[PDB]
Amino acid sequence: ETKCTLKSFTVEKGIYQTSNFRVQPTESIVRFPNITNLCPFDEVFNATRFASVYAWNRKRISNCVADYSVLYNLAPFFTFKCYGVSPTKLNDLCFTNVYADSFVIRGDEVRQIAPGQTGNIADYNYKLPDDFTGCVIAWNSNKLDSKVSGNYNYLYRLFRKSNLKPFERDISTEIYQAGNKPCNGVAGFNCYFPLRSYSFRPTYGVGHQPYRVVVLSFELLHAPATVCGPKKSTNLVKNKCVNFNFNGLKGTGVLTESNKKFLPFQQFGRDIADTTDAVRDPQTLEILDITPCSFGGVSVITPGTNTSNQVAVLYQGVNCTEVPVAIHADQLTPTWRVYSTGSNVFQTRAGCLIGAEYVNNSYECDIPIGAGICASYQTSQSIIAYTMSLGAENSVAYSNNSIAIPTNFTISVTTEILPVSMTKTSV
Amino acid sequence: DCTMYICGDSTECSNLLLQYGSFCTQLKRALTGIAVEQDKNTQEVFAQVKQIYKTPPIKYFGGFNFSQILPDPSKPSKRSFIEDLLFNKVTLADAGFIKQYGDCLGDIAARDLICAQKFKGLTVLPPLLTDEMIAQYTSALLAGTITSGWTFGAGPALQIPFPMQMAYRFNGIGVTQNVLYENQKLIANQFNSAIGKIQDSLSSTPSALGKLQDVVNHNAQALNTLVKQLSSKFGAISSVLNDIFSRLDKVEAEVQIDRLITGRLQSLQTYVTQQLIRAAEIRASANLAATKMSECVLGQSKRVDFCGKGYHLMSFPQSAPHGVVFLHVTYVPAQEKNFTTA
Amino acid sequence: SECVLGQSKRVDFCGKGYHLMSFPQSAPHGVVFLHVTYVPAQEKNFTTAPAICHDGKAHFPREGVFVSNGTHWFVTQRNFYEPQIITTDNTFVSGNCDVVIGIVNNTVYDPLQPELDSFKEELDKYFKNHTSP
Amino acid sequence: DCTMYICGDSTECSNLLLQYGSFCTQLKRALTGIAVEQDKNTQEVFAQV
Ligand SMILES: *[C@@H]1O[C@H](CO)[C@@H](O[C@@H]2O[C@H](CO)[C@@H](O)[C@H](O)[C@H]2NC(C)=O)[C@H](O)[C@H]1NC(C)=O
Ligand SMILES: *[C@@H]1O[C@H](CO)[C@@H](O[C@@H]2O[C@H](CO)[C@@H](O)[C@H](O)[C@H]2NC(C)=O)[C@H](O)[C@H]1NC(C)=O
Ligand SMILES: *[C@@H]1O[C@H](CO)[C@@H](O[C@@H]2O[C@H](CO)[C@@H](O)[C@H](O)[C@H]2NC(C)=O)[C@H](O)[C@H]1NC(C)=O
Ligand SMILES: *[C@@H]1O[C@H](CO)[C@@H](O[C@@H]2O[C@H](CO)[C@@H](O)[C@H](O)[C@H]2NC(C)=O)[C@H](O)[C@H]1NC(C)=O
Ligand SMILES: *[C@@H]1O[C@H](CO)[C@@H](O[C@@H]2O[C@H](CO)[C@@H](O)[C@H](O)[C@H]2NC(C)=O)[C@H](O)[C@H]1NC(C)=O
Ligand SMILES: *[C@@H]1O[C@H](CO)[C@@H](O)[C@H](O)[C@H]1NC(C)=O
Ligand SMILES: *[C@@H]1O[C@H](CO)[C@@H](O)[C@H](O)[C@H]1NC(C)=O
Ligand SMILES: *[C@@H]1O[C@H](CO)[C@@H](O)[C@H](O)[C@H]1NC(C)=O
Ligand SMILES: *[C@@H]1O[C@H](CO)[C@@H](O)[C@H](O)[C@H]1NC(C)=O
Ligand SMILES: *[C@@H]1O[C@H](CO)[C@@H](O)[C@H](O)[C@H]1NC(C)=O
Ligand SMILES: *[C@@H]1O[C@H](CO)[C@@H](O)[C@H](O)[C@H]1NC(C)=O
Repeated sequence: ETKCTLKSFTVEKGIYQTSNFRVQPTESIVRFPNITNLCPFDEVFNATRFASVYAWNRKRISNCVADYSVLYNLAPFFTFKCYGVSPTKLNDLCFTNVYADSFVIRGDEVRQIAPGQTGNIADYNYKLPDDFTGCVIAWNSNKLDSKVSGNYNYLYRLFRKSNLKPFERDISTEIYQAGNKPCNGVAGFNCYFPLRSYSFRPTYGVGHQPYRVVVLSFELLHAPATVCGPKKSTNLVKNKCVNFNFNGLKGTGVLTESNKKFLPFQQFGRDIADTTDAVRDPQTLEILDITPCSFGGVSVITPGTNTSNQVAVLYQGVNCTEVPVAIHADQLTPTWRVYSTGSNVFQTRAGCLIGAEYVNNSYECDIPIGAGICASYQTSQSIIAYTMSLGAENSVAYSNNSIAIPTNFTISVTTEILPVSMTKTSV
Repeated sequence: DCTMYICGDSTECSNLLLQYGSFCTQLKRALTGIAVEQDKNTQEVFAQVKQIYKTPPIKYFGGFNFSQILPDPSKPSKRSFIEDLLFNKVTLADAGFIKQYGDCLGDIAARDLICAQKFKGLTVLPPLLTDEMIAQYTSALLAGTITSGWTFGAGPALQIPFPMQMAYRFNGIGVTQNVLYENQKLIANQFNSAIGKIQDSLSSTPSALGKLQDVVNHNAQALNTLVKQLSSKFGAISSVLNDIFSRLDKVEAEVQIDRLITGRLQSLQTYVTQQLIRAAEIRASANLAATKMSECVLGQSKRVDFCGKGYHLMSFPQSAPHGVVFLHVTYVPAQEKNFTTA
Repeated sequence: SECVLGQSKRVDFCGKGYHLMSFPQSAPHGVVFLHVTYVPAQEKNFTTAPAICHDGKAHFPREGVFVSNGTHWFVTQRNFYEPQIITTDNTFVSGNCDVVIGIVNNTVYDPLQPELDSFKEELDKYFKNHTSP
Repeated sequence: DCTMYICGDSTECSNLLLQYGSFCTQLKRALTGIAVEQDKNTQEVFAQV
């Protein structure tokens, strides 16, 4: 491992930090609302009469199971235009509400349904918000809606005093006034009927046929959801690592019992780090606390590759009664658990070291470890970790009537090295 | 830890991060460099002696009271009471190697302690030198400078009594030494009153130890800003990555996660650069402290206004959390009379 | 600018211990200093007193120290052992000898006193050649 | 100033800059620190009496 992370075959004598360890999970749990009846999307998608562009029909759907598998072939969904949420993974998310707004529009101006497109059918009739989440389905209706005499039922608008804010509808129809003269009357200078009937017959041009359109809107991460996928539940696991999936929230860790008190509308718990920590299970109504399993840095203490290959492994700041939980099979992401079943283990202030042995005598420090502990390669050969020696203790007798005066001397030579100029460069 | 901080609990994010290159490897190398140099600073400052000198049991320093700064045998540690006051006054010290996993799962108040903000791969490493051995070094320096004169910085230690030692210190200023032998009791009483007033002044105000409090405050503020900055959206869809992986397909979400990863590495590198600047400043200050340690204590400095206001007489070192406190004993002329000169 | 062009009185700046001089050598992107330093060797112990009083008057040295071998008293410089008879260069009288602590008794032979005692020994014999007989 | 140089005289640019958190707060903190120690330099060098 240290040869892989140092890119060199011969490593020098010392300590080297390497890749951290991790605790692998065991299984997975999913907890969803358990509803029986399917969502009644059939009467929405197969209504005998649909709505106009200025009077689109809006239906909220709640308390059922979002099952779009049968919606693949039947209701064939010619448009894959879903951009807020990928439609392939639609069943993996849970929505607190879903709204279907349907109507019938001119087949040419389908692209005006998309947000940001101006005009008259997308400005004076209905427009999407800027941050809209959801998507629209558009398809042709020539056999059913269009008649040989003309489907003269759906009414479009072409004028308004000002552009309307999104998600707004009007019912009133009044003869327009567009000048100083109050032309209320019945007709006059720009005094026309507001909503005009369609003129659609199948013999017209291509793309001019009437289209059935329906937009689906939903918001996320607001409340405990009532309509989502058909995934079965399982049994809750306490104090064990697991891959949990609560209402699309996928995470890994352990789940304990917490004593905090929620509110009847509150579902998720946050912290300063913008990470979920406290959740409430949808089925049983206690408080669950989320915590990922522990980890830490790994250090290797080794002598030179010129010397033997006997190493020592130090774990960074972990309780040493908890590291035997790491010693199992198929339990740790680092697969080199052969040393994990090692030798006597001794605890320091920053973890516990495997592969050495304390000696109560004191030598000079050679390898840094921490908290005054130092390692060396010594006696048979092994690696010893001991207490750093500050030096040799030497008492000096104080006196108030004596004096120590040197009688001889010496002249010695000392060297000093100073960098003066690093190498110039240019790019 | 780059993998957990940038791409925590996601295998595909870790693969896409490994695809980027050698950024966090260089970051880890720079952090090992700053840690090794920071241990080296404390190593070279207090290693001016090779033997741990033992203090004598006799505490009669020629009428000079000294029990405030010598280590106290009644204390279980070898700490002087001045050092204990300095240690417990700055009650914001390191606790990164105390909170183990049991303290992490202790559930104090929904785990709102530092363990919450060290779950994101941020780790504090303990220093090599512990408190008792630093105190032993300071005690050895004080024992060498209290009885062996000032020659113990030049090889062997030669025992000199305190009276003619202070007489030589007066001789190195400009006043002849003999006067000290007529003012022994008065100078001893002045020294004891001054050394009591030092502890009184330190215990008086709470705005005197800012020079060490600001360093740990800045460190904690930098860590808090780093852990708070993760809530930034960075122009993405959500601040949590697993929602992006479970909501969008793998042919359009790579742009958003790319923007998020680049922003987080930008913030991390900004933090690293700020740490480097603070390391350079601390290194310069530590070198200045080493010069003061070598010159104002192991000898008497002829430079004016370098080891205390007025003419410098002698000095004392004391340890402190991440710092050193010097006590400069110095000479100040009192009231004066003017006459006619020639 | 400091160590090479003159002796430095700053301790532990141009070499360990007492400093004498330094020589420079060049190196690829660097300089190498060769400091020549002077270090005291093995020592000896003696018994000392802070002053000396002879005629009811104290005496002090302006450099060095009084040392005793158990029999005689000498003046000595600090950093090299050299016993010597009392020196006018390290003798001055400031008040009587009842206020200082640790003082002893001995005859004083600073060359001011050999002006009557031993520096004028030929003149002392010339003076005693008439008074004594 | 945080808003003037980057998203000055525009509401929506400030709205999108509000997502980024405490970047320019750290910028202001660093610049105020260098300003106060810059004053401290003159105070240290010129107030010896
Ligand atoms: C998941 O399905 C189960 C089984 O239907 C629901 O369990 C009901 O409520 C409590 C526990 O939540 C049980 O003691 C009852 O016996 C169950 N009653 C019925 C009629 O099944 C559970 O409520 C469902 N969870 C959700 C979130 O809908
Ligand atoms: C809601 O109704 C009000 C009428 O009370 C509309 O306000 C009118 O807007 C037009 C737009 O040019 C003005 O000419 C009128 O003077 C307004 N009326 C009044 C009384 O001030 C408003 O537009 C309607 N809301 C929407 C979204 O259309
Ligand atoms: C101080 O120490 C030196 C080093 O030992 C002494 O020099 C030695 O002197 C003896 C006497 O002639 C010689 O035999 C040795 O060869 C010398 N040593 C070296 C390395 O040259 C010196 O004599 C001592 N000074 C005093 C006054 O004792
Ligand atoms: C040296 O100073 C210390 C501190 O001032 C003295 O300890 C105090 O002594 C007085 C009376 O002797 C007591 O009332 C205090 O309670 C002592 N303080 C503590 C903290 O115990 C000490 O006596 C002095 N020693 C000498 C020889 O002067
Ligand atoms: C010396 O200082 C004194 C006071 O600072 C100056 O004042 C004179 O001396 C005393 C006051 O101590 C008075 O009795 C005199 O009347 C003061 N005035 C004069 C004109 O002597 C004094 O000027 C200073 N200089 C000298 C040479 O004495
Ligand atoms: C809805 O109508 C289509 C076409 O008319 C038909 O194929 C489908 O079966 C209908 N849905 C149901 C649930 O019958
Ligand atoms: C190992 O080190 C020794 C000296 O420490 C050296 O002589 C020897 O050549 C080294 N081994 C190799 C393979 O270089
Ligand atoms: C682990 O925690 C227990 C708590 O009872 C403690 O006794 C033990 O010393 C800890 N282990 C280490 C290596 O510190
Ligand atoms: C070191 O001390 C411990 C505790 O007293 C003891 O168990 C161990 O045997 C000692 N080892 C040696 C080599 O003395
Ligand atoms: C020297 O110190 C001892 C105690 O170490 C003391 O008994 C003695 O009186 C002192 N001598 C003088 C002259 O003060
Ligand atoms: C002089 O110093 C030496 C150094 O150890 C010591 O052994 C000796 O006892 C001292 N002599 C006296 C008289 O204290």
